Amino acid sequence: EQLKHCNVILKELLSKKHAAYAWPFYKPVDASALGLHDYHDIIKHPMDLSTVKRKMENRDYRDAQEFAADVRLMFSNCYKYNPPDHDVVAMARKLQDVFEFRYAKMPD
Repeated sequence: EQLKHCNVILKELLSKKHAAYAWPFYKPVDASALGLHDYHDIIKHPMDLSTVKRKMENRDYRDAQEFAADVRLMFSNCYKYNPPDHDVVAMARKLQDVFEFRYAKMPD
């Protein structure tokens, strides 16, 4: 089971080592509530960790490829939105490296 393996990676992100970057990307972006019209115009497809959790819980992602694709989109959205130069962007890059390393071992 590949799904099982993916669950292990999620636990680590929420565990502690990678929690620093987990809580920031955990919450979504309520453009409607907050007020970010430009966020919906440029991005149009806001994705957050909170939403990803719901998918795994409902088994929306019956595959690893689907999960990886969702993560890549979230990382690319932040980069497009905000240029590299803040702590936020740097936080994503740090996670990207870790994901890559784990993706190598993913394949069964």
